Amino acid sequence: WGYGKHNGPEHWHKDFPIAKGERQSPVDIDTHTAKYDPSLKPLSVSYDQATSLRILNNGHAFNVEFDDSQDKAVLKGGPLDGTYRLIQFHFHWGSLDGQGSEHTVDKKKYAAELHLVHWNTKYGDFGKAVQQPDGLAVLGIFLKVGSAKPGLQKVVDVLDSIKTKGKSADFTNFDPRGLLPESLDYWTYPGSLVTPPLLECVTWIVLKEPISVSSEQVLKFRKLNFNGEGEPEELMVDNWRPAQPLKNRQIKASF
Ligand SMILES: [Zn+2]
Repeated sequence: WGYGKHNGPEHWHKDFPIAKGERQSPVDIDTHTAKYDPSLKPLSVSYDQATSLRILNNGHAFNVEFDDSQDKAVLKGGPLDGTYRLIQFHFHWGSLDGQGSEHTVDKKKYAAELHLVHWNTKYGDFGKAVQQPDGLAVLGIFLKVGSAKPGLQKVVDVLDSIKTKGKSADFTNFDPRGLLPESLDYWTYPGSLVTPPLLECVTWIVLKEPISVSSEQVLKFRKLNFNGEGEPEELMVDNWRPAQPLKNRQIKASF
């Protein structure tokens, strides 16, 4: 599987039948249709104690991994029940500024989208969590081209080091708080992972307010390779999936 012409998203259903399931992601967020839910509690993001370990290129993106052996970086409140632990964060981007995000707002596409992946600690390990309907909680944040995001530069500068698939580099003392927008207003719905196994275990939390990055920042993203070292170079661009049918599901708003 990949994002090419012959292994792209339109082909995933052959290996992952769940691809045409009932609670597939990403989706278009219709802001006129979204339901203002007053019973929705404020998000609780506790990342002061976050411990970043490394960064790796897994051939479909780059993942910043965290120490999830303890309740160090957690997400709670909002639509969630219990505590979710941050395990990694990554992005989906485009070849142009006009595309890249997974989720769309009123059909509008952003330059990229940041996914903060958390797993429900009642299940003991990520592996068990991915087997539950309430297994994961993913924080999605839109990225728009404008002014530079200072907080994101440490990640941009390390990309040289993990240009190809399978490369990883030590990445300690990275503070994820630098990537958050000012407001934590959000939309939420029941969905799935946006890449294979495309397991329908995620509670989606998409922030309303996008963060801005400079053209130079997002450009460095586009210099990445899908391919392994000493293979024909394939730039890592457009690692996003077409929006899926909401199919009855309802998108709730905290605002
Ligand atoms: Zn993602």
